[PDB]
Amino acid sequence: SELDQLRQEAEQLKNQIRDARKACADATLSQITNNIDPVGRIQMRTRRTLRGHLAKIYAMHWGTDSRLLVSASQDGKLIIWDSYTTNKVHAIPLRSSWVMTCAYAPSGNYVACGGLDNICSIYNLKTREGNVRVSRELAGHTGYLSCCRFLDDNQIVTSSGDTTCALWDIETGQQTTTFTGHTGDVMSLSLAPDTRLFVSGACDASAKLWDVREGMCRQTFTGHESDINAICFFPNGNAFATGSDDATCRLFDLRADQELMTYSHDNIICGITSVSFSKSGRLLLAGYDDFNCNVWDALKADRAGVLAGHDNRVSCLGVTDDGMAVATGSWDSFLKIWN
Amino acid sequence: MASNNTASIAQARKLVEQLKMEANIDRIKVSKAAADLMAYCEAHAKEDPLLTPVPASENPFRE
Amino acid sequence: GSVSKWVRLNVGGTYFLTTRQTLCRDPKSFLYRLCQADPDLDSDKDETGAYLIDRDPTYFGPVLNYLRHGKLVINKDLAEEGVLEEAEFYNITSLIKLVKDKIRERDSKTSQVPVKHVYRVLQCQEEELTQMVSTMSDGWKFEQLVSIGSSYNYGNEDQAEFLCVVSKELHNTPYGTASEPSEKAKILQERGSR
Amino acid sequence: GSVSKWVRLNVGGTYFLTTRQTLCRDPKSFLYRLCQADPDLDSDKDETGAYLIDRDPTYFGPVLNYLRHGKLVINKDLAEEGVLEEAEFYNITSLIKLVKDKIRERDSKTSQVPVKHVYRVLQCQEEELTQMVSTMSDGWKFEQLVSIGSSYNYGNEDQAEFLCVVSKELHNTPYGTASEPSEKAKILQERGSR
Amino acid sequence: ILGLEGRSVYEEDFEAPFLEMSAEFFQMESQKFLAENSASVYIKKVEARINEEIERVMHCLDKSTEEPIVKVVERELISKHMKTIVEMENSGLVH
Repeated sequence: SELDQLRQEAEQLKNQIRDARKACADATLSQITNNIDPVGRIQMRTRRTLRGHLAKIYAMHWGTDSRLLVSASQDGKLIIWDSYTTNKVHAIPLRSSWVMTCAYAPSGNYVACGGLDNICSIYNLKTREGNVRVSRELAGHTGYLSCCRFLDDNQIVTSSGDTTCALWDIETGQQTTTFTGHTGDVMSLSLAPDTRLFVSGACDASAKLWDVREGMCRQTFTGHESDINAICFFPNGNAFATGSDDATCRLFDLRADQELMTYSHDNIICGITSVSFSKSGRLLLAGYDDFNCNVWDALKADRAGVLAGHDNRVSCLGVTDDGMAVATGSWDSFLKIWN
Repeated sequence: MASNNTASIAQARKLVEQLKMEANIDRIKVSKAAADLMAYCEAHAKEDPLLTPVPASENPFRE
Repeated sequence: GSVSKWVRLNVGGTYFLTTRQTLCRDPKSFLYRLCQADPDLDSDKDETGAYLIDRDPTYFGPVLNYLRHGKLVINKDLAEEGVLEEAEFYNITSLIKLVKDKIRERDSKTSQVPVKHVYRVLQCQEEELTQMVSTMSDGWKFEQLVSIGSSYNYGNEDQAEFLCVVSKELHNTPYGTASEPSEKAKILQERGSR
Repeated sequence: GSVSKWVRLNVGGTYFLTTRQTLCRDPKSFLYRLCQADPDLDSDKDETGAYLIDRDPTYFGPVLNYLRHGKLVINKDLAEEGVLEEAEFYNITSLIKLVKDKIRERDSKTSQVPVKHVYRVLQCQEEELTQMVSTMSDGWKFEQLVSIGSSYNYGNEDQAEFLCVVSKELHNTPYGTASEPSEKAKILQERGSR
Repeated sequence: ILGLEGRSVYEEDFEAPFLEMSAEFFQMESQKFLAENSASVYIKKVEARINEEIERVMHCLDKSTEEPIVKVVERELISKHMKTIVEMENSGLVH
């Protein structure tokens, strides 16, 4: 029928995208401009060890004020830490088991936790009394939800299984803005500081940048051939680092529509499991799923430093909103703060 | 429609449409984006506390 | 016969006197096929003419309740499963959906006869204990606080001085249905196992 | 039975006008033979021309429901045992087996009322603890956690540091048994006692 | 309905012969009209024939299909005879 003609049209359109990218592919000044001094040797110290978890810590997420992070440990418990005093502000018992994503609200008055139960639990951090009560059990996900970030206090997307990312109206509780088009279980979900474009990394190894109003795949970055684990936007919203099961972290850029830079070690076989940018975005903190994390220069791809000291893999990284310290939600059931 | 191999046409149609404006959108040189990133990073290197030895008093992590 | 102002449906051999427009609720119902005239029936009483339909009359009670009176409230001596199964026969998707919702609600509010519960442990240092104990989640029941000794700071005021253990009368296993297993969920599960 | 496909029975004085096909679902059925002519059958009522089945219609309802539509739902006020006993009189084996399963499921849920609780003890070190507490077998309950001091791997992190009692309610869901006359089982019981 | 949305099969089976015959017949009809009679009454005759044929095609075929058929019929009728009409036997546009 019409499959062949549309297949050929898509082929030529994709080739046009490829030609536009390669034509506008100039030499990346970054490695060329090594006359700019390197980041040298900077090694952070663990100022605080947040040893308040027994189960493995899956997701950590700093708050909007960068003092109240939320961590989820796999047994099913959320701990909102106070990182300045190592005292738990809350410890939420979650009905969900196998929680992989916890997200802090822009207001800092809600937390979104997602497990394999296919329910995005939206817990109110503060109710009128003062206890922690579930605001909304967002149900209606085809698969499990892998990651999620609040667009608003009644808007949130949920990078879920079965190729969906639909934005949910929290007030009504039904999915509102569909984001289908992926071909793998959409694991990652990164919001730009502009919050009008979110890039989602799935098991198809293609990072799909979606426009959050119209709801179609604004850009479709490719270059990974292994499932994308974590995506971290640059503090400007023009570029993002992407990690995967390969030891290569790809710094992609929206302007060039293609990868600018690589951070790869042939001496490391561990998959890049977490990516994070510092306050300036000059440091690329490479979370490795062996037992420890590294940090590269996001403009030279040399060894900025290594944060080791965990006896089990660092499953997630987080950076303060002033970039002044980095917390490592690891699988040794500790959240270590490195200043 | 379901006689064209059970609605397989719609996905290809959507792919073509979504490739259209991706072809249309502005393209920028790699060197320009790289230089922009260096400019922002160097301008903010001082105010990124990782790059600078933090004194014993200012941070809530040596407080 | 095919059309009458009121029709006597012999459900289970028992008369239900129902008016047409209520049966006219959903086109895909069997009742709609009874309302319309296109002779393919030969089944009825051979002395009155009342259409004998071989179905349960008992659960047609709630079925016709929903049909003729909009909303469904079942008799609390009739098991909701029969209501769903009889609704399947008369093919009304809205009532089937609402019955599934009611079954899930019933199991969530009451499935503690087979004692279905969820248990969590929440280690907490003695100091912030009162905070998260008092502010503990609504709907969860505190079950046991257990001290844990230490050799840290004369054994007291360690970051782990207690293990709170709470429960939840709800369960994540199906109330009738739940999240079903999938291959990628198994992949992540065994990934977390190691 | 060679006339009136909608054959009319007088089960417990109740005129059940049922099709031959439903009854002929399971020929293992006493009624399947009534669907056909046979000379020994001389059980009839000459006041209505309908044959006699001197069994109550109160439990004939669910039996006829299952036999008509391959599934039954008993009311929450009607005895499952009565449906069962009416069931073998027509000799439908699968129906009887399913009703036996339902009956034993119900009785397991009412053996809870007698003071009958199955208790178990698990051992755990501090790290693994919550993992079993969270992913523990569904349908049981947490009851007690006791920390017992250790000198082998002193105190915390020892496997024998924590003892977790759990329990559920005694059940006879597929069946209950009070003894097994097999000798070797008794020999092994005596051996394993001491 | 066999297509269920499928224009191609119906066009191959019916629409294409219909288009070709209508185009050829109306082309020769316009030619013989222009030959036999003057311009204005020629226009009136072709318009009246269009009315009759369009009504019959209306009842004969579904609305969604006729619009391409009518447009090509008119294009054959008028556009092909663009130049002849301007200076035509008896009376033309310059006349």
